[PDB]
Amino acid sequence: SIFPKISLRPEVENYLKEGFMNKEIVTALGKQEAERKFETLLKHLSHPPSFTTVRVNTHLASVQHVKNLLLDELQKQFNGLSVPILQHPDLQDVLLIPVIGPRKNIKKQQCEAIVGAQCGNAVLRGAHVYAPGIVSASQFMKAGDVISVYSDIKGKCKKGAKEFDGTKVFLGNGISELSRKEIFLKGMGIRMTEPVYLSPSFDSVLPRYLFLQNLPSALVSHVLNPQPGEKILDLCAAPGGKTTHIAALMHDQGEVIALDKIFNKVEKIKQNALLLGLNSIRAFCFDGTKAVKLDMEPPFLPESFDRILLDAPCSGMGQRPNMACTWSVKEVASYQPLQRKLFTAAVQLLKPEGVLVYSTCTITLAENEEQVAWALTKFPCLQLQPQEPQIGGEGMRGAGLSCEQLKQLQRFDPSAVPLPDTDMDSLREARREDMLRLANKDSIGFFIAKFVKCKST
RNA sequence: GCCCUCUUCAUCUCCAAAGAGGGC
Ligand SMILES: Nc1ncnc2c1ncn2[C@@H]1O[C@H](C[C@@H](N)CC[C@H](N)C(=O)O)[C@@H](O)[C@H]1O
Repeated sequence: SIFPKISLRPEVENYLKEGFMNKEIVTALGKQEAERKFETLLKHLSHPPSFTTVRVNTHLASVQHVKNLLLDELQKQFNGLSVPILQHPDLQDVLLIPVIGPRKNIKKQQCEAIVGAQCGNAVLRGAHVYAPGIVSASQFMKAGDVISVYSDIKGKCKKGAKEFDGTKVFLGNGISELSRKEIFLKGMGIRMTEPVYLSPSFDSVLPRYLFLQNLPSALVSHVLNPQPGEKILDLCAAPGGKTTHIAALMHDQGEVIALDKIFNKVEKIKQNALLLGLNSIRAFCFDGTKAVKLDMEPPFLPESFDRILLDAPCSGMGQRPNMACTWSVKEVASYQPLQRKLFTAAVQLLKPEGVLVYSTCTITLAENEEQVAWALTKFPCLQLQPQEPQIGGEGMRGAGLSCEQLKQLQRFDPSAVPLPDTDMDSLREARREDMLRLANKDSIGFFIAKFVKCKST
């Protein structure tokens, strides 16, 4: 609608096309209908999801208790403006907050600010512009003036640049907390008083009760279905959104092991675990590809966990909003070998009759369905299983999988439904039945696979 | 000032990158 397609290098944009126009997909659909769904996908990755999704930490407060407190917070932020807060009927701990946008009649100001590409995404998701996110502002920008915020999506603007002619995209207007001289540090930089997409700010709303998580990511731990008193492993876990979710589903009864290769990233897990009141979590900085111990705290012996979650590192191109990804084709393909190494460690560490859930935050066939076919061939002890709840679409063709196997996977296609232009007259002219499905389809690009280990090794 | 590479950290919701070297 409002934003152009995701700016991809000519090499990577065709690398995705080659996978989305494979012989398996263009035979089921049409050759003209296969490219239409691919170019529609490229147009949707630039836009934010039409819903804000929050996960209630049920170990410290109720869904009924946090929803009421969120209504109190939403009226303060929106100044009487009442946007509903739905509750997902399939995910008991997730609340849905519809996005108001895109607004297209916003008058642009002469005072400007450029922010980082990732900071620009958070603005489109309801965040304000804090101090370390501004990359450039107008020369002598007065503290307290209404300012036009733009996202440096190519990430090419140097810090403190007086001007910037490169590709920038309008994010809305707001009044600034600080001056340009004071910027070029923490605190509030630019309070978004008129964003293109309207959604609540969740910076420090209810740190012990909430966790802002995408719907397909909160669905992951539900699909994993941990049980109280089980030994669960989160191989790639930081910052621990799913790890804390798994601990909450077990009522903190059991053992949840969390790993990640970066020291500070692991510290975030420990803070989030303590902040949300989970004591069953134990986080370690460790290479998951080396987490298997043998004859001669990680590493662990094989067949040691009841369930294992591999939210593997990926190309991350199933992210929304994503208006520019300047990666190489080699950097996008950089994740396939590392995924297969982490997968091999999980299969060995999983107990017999254990459950393994594999998930990515990208859209590529080589990282989602091709890995499932590779796993079920290299690991005869594994067997694909149906998922509960089933929220996303079927698996994508091109990996030579069954129709019964594709029906068992959950791939979230942002191309599934058209982008809505939600103003406040639209919700008052809509039913709760339609918005629940829109939240299940207008999601980020995501993939979920679930296996079970038949025999031992 | 404009344009390029390269090294890592990074967007999987909210304090959001900073180095190296080239061309005009
Ligand atoms: N060899 C490794 N061992 C452990 N963790 C890794 C390894 N390589 C990458 N990672 C982590 O894997 C994560 C990739 C993410 N997709 C997982 C994030 C996490 N599931 C979340 O809820 O946000 C990153 O945080 C990486 O730091």
